[PDB]
Amino acid sequence: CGQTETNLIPSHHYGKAFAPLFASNAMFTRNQRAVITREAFVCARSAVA
Amino acid sequence: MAQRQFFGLTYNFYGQPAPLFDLNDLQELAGCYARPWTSRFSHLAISTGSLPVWSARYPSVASRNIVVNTLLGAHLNPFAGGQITSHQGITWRDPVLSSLAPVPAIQPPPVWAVAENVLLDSNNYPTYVLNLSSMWPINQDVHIMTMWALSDQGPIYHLEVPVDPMPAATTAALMAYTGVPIAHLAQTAYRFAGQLPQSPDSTMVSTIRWLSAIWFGSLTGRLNRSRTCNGFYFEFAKPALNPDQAVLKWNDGARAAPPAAAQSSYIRCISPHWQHQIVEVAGALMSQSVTAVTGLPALIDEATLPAWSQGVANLTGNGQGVVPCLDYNPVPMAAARHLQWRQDGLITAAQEAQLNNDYTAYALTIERHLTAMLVANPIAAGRMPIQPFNAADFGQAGQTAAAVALAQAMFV
Amino acid sequence: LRWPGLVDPNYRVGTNDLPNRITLYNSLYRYNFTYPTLDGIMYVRSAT
Amino acid sequence: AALPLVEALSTLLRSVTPLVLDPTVLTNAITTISESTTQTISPISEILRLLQPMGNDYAAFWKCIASWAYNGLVTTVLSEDAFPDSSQSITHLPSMWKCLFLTLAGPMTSDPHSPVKVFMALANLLAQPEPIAIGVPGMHQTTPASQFSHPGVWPPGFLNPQLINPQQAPLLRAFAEHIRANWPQPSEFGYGSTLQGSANLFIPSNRMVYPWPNQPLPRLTVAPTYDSAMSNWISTTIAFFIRVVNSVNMTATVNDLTRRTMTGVMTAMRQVKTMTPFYIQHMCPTELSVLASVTVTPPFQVPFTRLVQNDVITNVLVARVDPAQRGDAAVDIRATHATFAAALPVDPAAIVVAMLCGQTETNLIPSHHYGKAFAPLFASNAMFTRNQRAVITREAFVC
Amino acid sequence: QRYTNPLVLGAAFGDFLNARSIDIFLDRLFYDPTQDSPITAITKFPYQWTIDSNVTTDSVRTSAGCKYITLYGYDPSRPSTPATYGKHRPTYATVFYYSTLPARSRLL
Amino acid sequence: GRPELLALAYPGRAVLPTQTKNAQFLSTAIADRIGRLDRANLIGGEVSAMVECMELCDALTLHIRETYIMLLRSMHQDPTQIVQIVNECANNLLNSTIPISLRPTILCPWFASSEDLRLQEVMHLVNISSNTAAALPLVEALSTLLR
Repeated sequence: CGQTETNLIPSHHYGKAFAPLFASNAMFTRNQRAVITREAFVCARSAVA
Repeated sequence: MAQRQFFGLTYNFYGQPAPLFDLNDLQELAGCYARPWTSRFSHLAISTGSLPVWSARYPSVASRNIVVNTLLGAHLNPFAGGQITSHQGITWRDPVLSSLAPVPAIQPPPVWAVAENVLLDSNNYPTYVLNLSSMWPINQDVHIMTMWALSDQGPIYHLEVPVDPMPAATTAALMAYTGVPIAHLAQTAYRFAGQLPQSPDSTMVSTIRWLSAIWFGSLTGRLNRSRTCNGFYFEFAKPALNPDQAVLKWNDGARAAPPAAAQSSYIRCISPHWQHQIVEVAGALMSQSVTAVTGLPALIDEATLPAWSQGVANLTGNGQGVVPCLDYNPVPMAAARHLQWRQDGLITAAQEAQLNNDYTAYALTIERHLTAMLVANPIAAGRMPIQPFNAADFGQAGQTAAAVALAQAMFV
Repeated sequence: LRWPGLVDPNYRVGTNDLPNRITLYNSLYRYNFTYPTLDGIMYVRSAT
Repeated sequence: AALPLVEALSTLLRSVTPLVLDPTVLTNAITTISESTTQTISPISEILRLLQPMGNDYAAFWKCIASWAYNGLVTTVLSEDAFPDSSQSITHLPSMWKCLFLTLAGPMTSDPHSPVKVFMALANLLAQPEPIAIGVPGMHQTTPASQFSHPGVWPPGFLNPQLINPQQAPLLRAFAEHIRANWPQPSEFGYGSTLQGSANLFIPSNRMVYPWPNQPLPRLTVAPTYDSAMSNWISTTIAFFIRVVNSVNMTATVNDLTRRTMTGVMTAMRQVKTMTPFYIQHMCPTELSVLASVTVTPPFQVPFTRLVQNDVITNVLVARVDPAQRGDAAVDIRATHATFAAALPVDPAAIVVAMLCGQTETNLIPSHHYGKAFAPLFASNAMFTRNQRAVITREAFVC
Repeated sequence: QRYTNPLVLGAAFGDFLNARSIDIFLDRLFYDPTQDSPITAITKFPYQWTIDSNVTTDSVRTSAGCKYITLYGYDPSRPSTPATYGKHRPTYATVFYYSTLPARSRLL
Repeated sequence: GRPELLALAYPGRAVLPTQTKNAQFLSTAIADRIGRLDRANLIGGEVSAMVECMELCDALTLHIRETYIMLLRSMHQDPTQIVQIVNECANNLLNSTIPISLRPTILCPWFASSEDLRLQEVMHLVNISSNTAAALPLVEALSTLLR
C-alpha cells in the first residue's frame, strides 16, 4: 500500500523539500575537525618516537 | 586523461657510483618523513621567502627539490621493478605505496635493484596501472622529477597562451585572488589537482596556464602596469635588494595585443642561481600540473641535452613542437626588463635601473659564493644534497637574450 | 647577533639563522582577513 | 546620493506629462470576458492577482517608465522575484503570464543584459520538453537568469540561432530571432544648447541617447500608430505565446481548455488601444530634452547597444594620476560595483500595466500644454547659478 | 536514398514486437552513417533502449543484442544441443559505443 | 592603548643622552628600519591586505606562526569553487546566486581531503564498543528525517 500525492510534480516538490537541508553549514565544520584529527595522530607518533 | 605511457625519467649521477644522496641523507628523508606525497616539501617552500633556505642537509629549496627527485628515483626501482624489489631501508608500506617503510622483518626477497640512469614507464608495471586513481597524485610529483632531471640546468618550465576563447568565469574568480603572490596560488592549485584524481575539466587547467604567461610576461618586461593582459600583470614588490616579489596585480592601462592563436614556450635557467629564486621554481611547478592534463609537444629536443638524456622513449625528438629550449641567466634578464621599460618610457633609467641592477649584482655574488662553497662539500664527500655544477656554468650566456625576444614576439 | 638586520645594514631581514641564533627584531608580517560565513559569501535563491 | 536625483526628475516629469494612465480599462476587460461568470477559480483569478486591479499608486507606474531615461551610472534592472524558481516548465499557466510580463517590461531597463534575460527565462521553462543545446560550460539548462550578470555569458546559440536546429527547439529559435529582429533599436535626441553643451562625457554634448527609437511629432492622430517599435514588440511577443500554446498538448493534468481562455485574455490585451508606445517614442523624449539642460544635475549617458556584445556597457573608470605613469590603482571605487554600473531593481508588473494602460487626453493641444508645463518650471530654474558654482569648483581643484 | 540508424531500427522492431511505443523514435530514424554524431540531438531522449550520457558526449548504450533465441521444445539441459549459452536473456550486455578516445577513457 | 609597548617594539626611536654601553650599541646600528616599510593593498577605496613592519620579533615564534598560516591557506577556498561544490551537491534541484564580484580576501578554511574524513570515520567506528545497538539510534534518526 504505497501512494503519493494527487498533484505530484517531483521537480517542484524536491526543490522546496530539500531546501532547508542544505542551509546547514554544519557539514563544512566536520572537515575542520577531521584535519586536526589527522594532525594529532601524526604528532603523537613523532613525539612518542 | 590516462596518458598510458606516463613514462618518467629518474636523475643521473654526477660521475658517482651511487644515486645522489648518501645513506644518512636518505635515512633523514625516509625516515624522518613518511608519506611519498609533496605536502612536507611544499610546507618548506611556501614560507614566503622569509626563512633561510640553508640547512645542514638542505642548502636550498632547490636542493631539497633535487634530493626529492633522487629519493624518488632510487626508491621506485624497488616496486616499479620488473618483479618487485624492495629492501635496504625501503620496503614499501603496502604494494599501494602508502608509506616509506624501514624494511618489514620477514620480507627480504625483493632485492635492492641497483639501477643506473633510467627512465621508467609507470603503466607498464601491473600494480601501478591497477591503481590508476592513486597513481594520479604521484604522477604529478613524477613529472616534477622528470622535468628537472631531464637536464643539468634550472627547471624546464612550459608556457601556454591560448588566445581568444577566454572563459568569463575564469576572469571573475581569478580576480578575487588579487593581492597574493604566485606562490600561494600555486600551492592551492597543486593541492586540488592532487586531491581530485585529475579532471578533463579544463577550468583549473586554463587558469594555471594563463597565470604562467602573465607571470613570465611580467618578468620579461612585456607585461607591466601600463601594458597588461586586460588588467593583468605581476608586480615586483620591493625595488631595493633583489627580493622583488611577484604579486598578481590587476591594473587597467592597456589591453595588450592579442597574439595569433596559440603561443607556447619552454624556459630553462642555465645558471645555478635558480636555486634561490622561488618565482622561477613556482612556474615550473605550475607547468607540471598542466602536464598531467595535457600531452605537451614531445619534450625539448636533445640538441641542448647531455648524452645520458638523449634518445628517450617518446620524449626528446627532432622534428616536433618546440625543438629548442628558451634559455636564461636570471641577472641579465632583469636588465632586459628594465631595457623594455625604459624603451617604452615607463620610467627613467637614471635612478631606477641603476639601483636595481646594483642590487641584483650583489645578490648574484652572494648566491654564487654560497652555492660554490656549499657544493665543495659534496664535491669531496660521498654525499650529494645539491645540484651538480662547475664555476663556468654561472656564465652570462646560455641564450638569455634570445629567450626574452621570443617571449616578447609571442605576446604579439 | 640577536638583531642582525637592525644592527648591521647588510642583512635583509630573512636569512637562514637556524639553528644558531634566535633573532629578536626583523620584518613582521601582519594581516587583515575577514571570516565570512559560507552561507553569506553567496546570495540565496529561495525560489527552488 | 542617487535617489533624490531620481525621485526629483521623475516627480517633475510626472507633472510635465499630459497623460491619462488608465488601469481601469484592464479592469473592465477582464470582468466582461472570462469564459463564464467571472468568479471562476484558478485561471482568471491568477491574472487578477498578479496585476492587482486595485492599483492604488498611479505614480509608481509613470515613475518606472521615467526611470529608464536616467541611465547615468545608476542603471535599472529587472527584479529577481519575477523569475520562476527551479526552472519549471511552460505547462504552467501561471508562468505563462509571468514570462509575458517579464518580456514586455524587459526593454525598459537600463540593463544591457536584458535580451539575454528575456531569452533565458523562456529557455528555463522549455526545459524538460526539449533538451536545450548547451552553449557555454557555465551555462546550463538549470542556471537561473539572475546569475547571468556578465557579457561573457551571452550564449553562442543566442548570438547565432541559425546554429540551433529548428526542429528540436522550434519555439526557441523563433523567440531568438524575434529578439534580434525586433527588440528596440538605438537612436538619439537633441540635448540642449551651446551655453554649456551638457554634462556628458562619452557622447557629444549635443546628444541625448534614446535606446528606444525616437520619432518626430507630426499628425499622430492616426489611431493605429502600430508602426512603433514598441507596439510591434508587444504583438510579436503575444504572437509567439499563442504559437507556443496553440498545440495544447502540454496540458496534462489541466483538464480545462486553456487555449480558448488564454487567447481571449491575450486578444484582450491587444485590443486595448493604448497610446503609451506612441507618447513615449514621440512626445516624451522632447519632454525630457526640454528639462535636461535646466536640471540640477544634467543627464549623463552611455551608448546603448542591443546585440553588440563587444560594445556593451562593461566598465567605468577614473584616475587622478596619469593612466600610464601612475601607481597600480589601489581601492578604486570602480571595483565596488557589482555590475558595469551601479544598478537599481524595478517592477515588471507595474511597467506592464502602464504600457498597456496609458492613454492620451481628449482635449490635447500640445502647443498649449507644453507651454503651461514649461513656464512655471523654468521660472524656478537654477541653471545660471550652477554655472557659477562650476567655475569655482574647477578653480578649487586646480589650486 | 536516405540511410537508416541501425540501433533505432533494432529498437523499433523489438519494442513493436513487445507491444511498446515506437513512433517516438522516428524523429531520428533518418540517419546518415557518414556523420557519426548522435550527440547533436540526443540530449536526453530515452533511457529505455538507450542509456545515453544525456547529451551523449561520452557514450551511448544500446539494448542487449541477443542472439540465440531458444525454441519451444528446448527446456531441459540436453547434451546433443547447440551451445545457446542462453544468450536470449534480459540480463545480457550493455552495447556501449563511444565517440572518441577521451570518451572511452572517461567511461572507464 | 598603552604607549609603553611602542618603546619596546621600537628601540631605535630613542634619543641619546649618555655615552654609555647601551648607547654605544644603538648608535652603531642601522636606524631606518623602524616600523613600516610597505603596506599591501591595490584595490582603490579598501583597506590593506597586509603590512610589512620592522618590529621586535621572535624568529622562532614567527616561524611557528608562519607555518600555521600556510596551513590555513592551503585549506582556504574561493567563491567559484564553493559554488561548484554546492551545485554539485544540489544535483541542480537546489539553487544559489552566483555573484560577479571581485574577491575580497576571503577567509574560509573549510576544505578537507578525504583522507582525513576517512581517519575520522574509522575513529568513530572504533569507539563503537561491542554492542550492536549503538548503530540503532543513528539509523533510527535517519529514518525519521527521511520520513
